Amino acid sequence: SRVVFDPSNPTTFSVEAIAAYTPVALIRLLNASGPLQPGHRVDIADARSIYTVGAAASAARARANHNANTIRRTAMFAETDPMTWLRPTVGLKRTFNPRII
Amino acid sequence: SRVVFDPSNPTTFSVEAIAAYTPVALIRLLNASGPLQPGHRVDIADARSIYTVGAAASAARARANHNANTIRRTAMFAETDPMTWLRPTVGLKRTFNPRII
Amino acid sequence: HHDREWGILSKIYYYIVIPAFSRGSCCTMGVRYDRLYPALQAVIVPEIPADEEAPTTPEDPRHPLHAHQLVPNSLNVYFHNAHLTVDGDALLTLQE
Repeated sequence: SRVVFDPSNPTTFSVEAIAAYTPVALIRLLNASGPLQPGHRVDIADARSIYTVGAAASAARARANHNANTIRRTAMFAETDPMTWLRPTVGLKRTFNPRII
Repeated sequence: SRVVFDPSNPTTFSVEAIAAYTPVALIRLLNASGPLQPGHRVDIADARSIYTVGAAASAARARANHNANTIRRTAMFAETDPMTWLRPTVGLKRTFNPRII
Repeated sequence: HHDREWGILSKIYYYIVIPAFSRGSCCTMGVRYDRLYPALQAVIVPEIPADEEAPTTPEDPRHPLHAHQLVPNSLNVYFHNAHLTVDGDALLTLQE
């Protein structure tokens, strides 16, 4: 379901499963305003937070799906050197190709 | 002889036997140390020195094993003998990709 | 061997424009050899078969340390950060 009239049920699993193209098209066709009266949409901050967390979840799912052909991400710094008295550990600066080939 | 609690057993015995990459990864993944009271945690300089000696020995052994294309070596200084009335072969040192040997 | 001419030349080279250009940046530097020795002491490299050509740039997919055996570690990330023509024969000379 991709109807803003009753978005109580299609909030997380519906967004994670289907792509963001349909909600993007719905938002584009519905300008920059939406009816906050129908459904469980109190004010606009809650709706904005729901939309942002749904977009973040969809992006994370897409990244996880596409990670099969890519390499796992790494942090800018290591912060994994408990042996400070023995020797320090330098950071990581990824400059190689993110793709396999 | 691979207990991370005491930094004296995995110093050279577990490093010079095989490639040091696996012990290094195990040490990195097994934190640094635990209870330092029941053990020989004093005088860490000797432990560091013996660990570095073992690492150097393992690296030298690996280099000798992998140096199948470079076994003949000579000196660089000339006129080391009274019988230097002729000019020997000049050639070149190990400053090229291994193609012939 | 001959004289203090080497020291005289060194002091002349270090006392012409170097203090003027480093008035605000000259300071003593410490030596943490006891702490930095184990970081570079452990150096390993897979065997490279002969009758081949050594890679020029460290970006080809055929590099043994880039295809599937990179791993973070400490020496590996250090080499990734400062791998300016340090592999191959340079790595062999460093190991020697």
